[PDB]
Amino acid sequence: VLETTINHFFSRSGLVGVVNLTDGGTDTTGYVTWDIDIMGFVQLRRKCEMFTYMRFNAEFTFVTTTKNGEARPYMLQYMYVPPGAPKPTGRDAFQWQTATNPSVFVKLTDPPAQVSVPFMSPASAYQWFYDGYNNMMGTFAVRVVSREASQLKLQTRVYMKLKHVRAWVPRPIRSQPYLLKNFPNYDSSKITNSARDRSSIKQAN
Amino acid sequence: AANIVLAYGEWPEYCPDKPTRPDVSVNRFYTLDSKMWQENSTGWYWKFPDVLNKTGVFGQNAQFHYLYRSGFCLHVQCNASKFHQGALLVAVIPEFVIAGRGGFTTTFPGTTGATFHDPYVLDSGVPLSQALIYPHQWINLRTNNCATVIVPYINAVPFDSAINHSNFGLIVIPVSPLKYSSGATTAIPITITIAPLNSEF
Amino acid sequence: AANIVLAYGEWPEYCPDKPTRPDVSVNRFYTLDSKMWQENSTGWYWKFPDVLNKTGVFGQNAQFHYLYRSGFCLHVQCNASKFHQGALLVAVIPEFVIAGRGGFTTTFPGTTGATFHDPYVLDSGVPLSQALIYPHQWINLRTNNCATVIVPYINAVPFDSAINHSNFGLIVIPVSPLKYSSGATTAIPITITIAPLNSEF
Amino acid sequence: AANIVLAYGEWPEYCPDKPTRPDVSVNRFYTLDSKMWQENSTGWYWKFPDVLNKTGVFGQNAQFHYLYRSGFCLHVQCNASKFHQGALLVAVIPEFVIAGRGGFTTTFPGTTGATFHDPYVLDSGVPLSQALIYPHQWINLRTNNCATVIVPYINAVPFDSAINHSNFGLIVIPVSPLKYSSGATTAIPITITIAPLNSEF
Amino acid sequence: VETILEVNNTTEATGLTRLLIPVSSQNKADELCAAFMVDPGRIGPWQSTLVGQICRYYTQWSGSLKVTFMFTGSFMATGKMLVAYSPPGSAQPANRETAMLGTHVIWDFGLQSSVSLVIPWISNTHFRTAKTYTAGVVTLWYQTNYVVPPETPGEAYIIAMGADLYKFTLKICKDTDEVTQ
Repeated sequence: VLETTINHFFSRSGLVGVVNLTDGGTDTTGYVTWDIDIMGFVQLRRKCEMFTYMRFNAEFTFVTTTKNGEARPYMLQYMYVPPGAPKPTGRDAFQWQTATNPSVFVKLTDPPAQVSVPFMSPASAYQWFYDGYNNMMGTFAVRVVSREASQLKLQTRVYMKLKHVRAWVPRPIRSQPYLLKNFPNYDSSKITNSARDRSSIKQAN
Repeated sequence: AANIVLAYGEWPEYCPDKPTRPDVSVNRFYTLDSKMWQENSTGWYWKFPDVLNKTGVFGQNAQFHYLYRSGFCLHVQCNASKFHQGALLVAVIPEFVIAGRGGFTTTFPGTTGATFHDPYVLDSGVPLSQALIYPHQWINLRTNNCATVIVPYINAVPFDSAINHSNFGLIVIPVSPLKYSSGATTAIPITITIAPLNSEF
Repeated sequence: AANIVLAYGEWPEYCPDKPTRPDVSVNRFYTLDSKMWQENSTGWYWKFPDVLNKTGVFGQNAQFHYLYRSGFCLHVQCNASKFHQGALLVAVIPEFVIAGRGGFTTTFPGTTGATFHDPYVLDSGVPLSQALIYPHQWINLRTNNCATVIVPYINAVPFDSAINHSNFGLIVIPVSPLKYSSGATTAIPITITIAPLNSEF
Repeated sequence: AANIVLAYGEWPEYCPDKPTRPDVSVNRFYTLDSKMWQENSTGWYWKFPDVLNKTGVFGQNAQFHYLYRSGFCLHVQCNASKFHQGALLVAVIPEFVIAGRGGFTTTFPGTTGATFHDPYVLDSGVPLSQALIYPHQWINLRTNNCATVIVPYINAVPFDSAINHSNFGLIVIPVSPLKYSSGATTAIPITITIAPLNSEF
Repeated sequence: VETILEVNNTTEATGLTRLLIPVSSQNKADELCAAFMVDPGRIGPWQSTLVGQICRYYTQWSGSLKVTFMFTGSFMATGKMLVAYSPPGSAQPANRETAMLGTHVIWDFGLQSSVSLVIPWISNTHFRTAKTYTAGVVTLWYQTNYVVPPETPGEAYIIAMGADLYKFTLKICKDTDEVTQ
């Protein structure tokens, strides 16, 4: 009976996105920003759309490797830009020194960093259906900490885990392919069907 | 005959603690134009509070008053002879959102309402077979000609702007097409009635 | 400083026995445009209910509702320096009727009001010396700058049409012309305030 | 289903004080020939006591016995399918007098009764719209197929001659003409039943 | 005592037809069926009643009225009508919407066969008073289209009736304008 609880249903941290960082000195930006979006991959997206309103805390983990993947003692900076705050415009730009944006410093050889983000909304809950005229959680930014640009190539894999999930007003599960993010469009011309087809209605097997 | 569906099981109530709670002509029975339903039809939907944005004294109170709160009492009737056969699914969808098939009229149809293009998907891209997880009632001409649904105020914030945000919508979709032998009236009307409950401004 | 004139000595009351008795924004303080009074002036008058026929929510309730009943609270202020001298007679005339000097504007001046031609006769053909048999108050710049008059509902029928019948009127006539030494402000404003009392529709 | 109209609100009673008060077969149910009513009809009327002058044992007691007194119980039925539509006005007129359109058959039609020429004027020269000031009942095929009226004895003298004076009359006038789709029975019967009450001779 | 209003008064209708409010299934929803003044003492379709006739004997009256309607259709026909009363001072409503915006009754003859509406108040004053006039309008609106099963006529009639409530009063005896001699 336990595995059917909403809370157990959204648990089990998984990959919410991947960004590739490269330090090329001038030619490459040398940093990366990743906006927080639950809906990037459609697995969880289909599950969040099952409910109108939700509330929860987020827990993130950053797995990072270098190309072929061998690790070396370089320092990294994961800064969190809360909603309604400017994002770093450059590798060395002054936003990295802004104290209101929390940062975590970790050597690349270390076990991955974990961070907990609380419920950020002004409303009482997140809503992925708003009929009228969203839900910005924040953004993460990564760079390498050095005076001189260290030529390096990175990819970070963001694993997110929800905590203390509460839902309201369930919805039906989408039967049509997703055309694009942030809108529930569907192809009108071709319409997939809920169940497959059989020979005759009078025959079961 | 009293058979009533409380949405989610909660009576509309005034907000837990100054807003105005007018009832003289404010809370009373508003009846729309009737929809004439035919063999080839698709089915209809309405947006609230929108449908009342220009009506009576409520549309006036819907004007100004950038904060809005209320419930509703929805009654739906169908006048059909014993020789007509068919069924209607009457549902109430919070935050009902029409999508693109690839406009403000689709989002805000007004008093008349609008008709579906692809009802099977609800024009939300969602299977109609599952629409029954919503507060709903069947209108089946074989038994009942009328359905009544009570909707409390449902939102993630205690107050909102009635103009720019429609809280939910109402949907009548014929599941089984209207059928009649020749000579009977060829179009059956559907009447809609809205009674606000515990309105605040 | 409270000095108040009850007209004829009866507080406005609700009619002895359904009409509506609204107060939210209905009964509140309405303030008109101020009249700028000068040495050469004549003096002014207003017609009630008329002056409020287009105002606020009362003008709306004044619209429709072919039966009307109410009293009023009239406050009149004058802002003048100690170096201005003059006096105003403030009176209230039931069934005040302007006559011809041989128009609807004369009968229904509206919000702004109108000015007298021959104040000595009130433009009713009646001596102003005797105007004091009416509920009235002096505004004399030497002492008081403000006057307040309470008018009950006065009519020969319990209800009437606010649109086609003005019950009474208000009159400010300077008796002693405004005088000031040069350099002072040359025009003194007069403010009018109307508070309905026990309105019914 | 019992819905009964007491004429003027008084039960028939025996005369306040020897006359005979027979009941064995005297007071019982007399049923007339049925009238077949059609789309083009006018409507019918009867005269009492006349209609019974030759009937049963009452017509015999109606014979001789130059003094007569009694009330009545009138029941009127109509057998019609749910697919027929129309309405009948059933009234009772004291001292009902047919006039000339410029005969004894008109004054004394007998058992069969007679039909109107100009029902709109009742053929009395009197508007039918006002016929409702009489003890009356509607027969509307949509609801009730039968009407029942109780008539006390109404006269300016305690006794009279049943032969030469008819006290009153009964009137069935279709107000809304009979309508039916083709294939239904084209003529609807009307049955009449008279039960004397408190007869004296 | 309520009596029949003759609402069909026209050069066209002749016999009892003038007492009938025609209704068919040819009509469309939201369009007017019939409308008439409330003027028990004026000329119009009050002139067939007792009230209409008795008022002719008096100069001044006032009170409340009662207007009852009776539907004769087939038993299996059904539909909704809108019975609305516009008070004095206003013209008859332009459409159903503005009719629904005032005193009215939604009436489904499929269930209830007859409906009674009550005019709240009337008087005859300002006509004589200003001498030293509009009053009320009742309308009939199709809410739905008249619905009919197979093989039944599909045309019916409404029968208007009117009466005075106990509040109603009269004064100032006079004589009728009807009689010639």
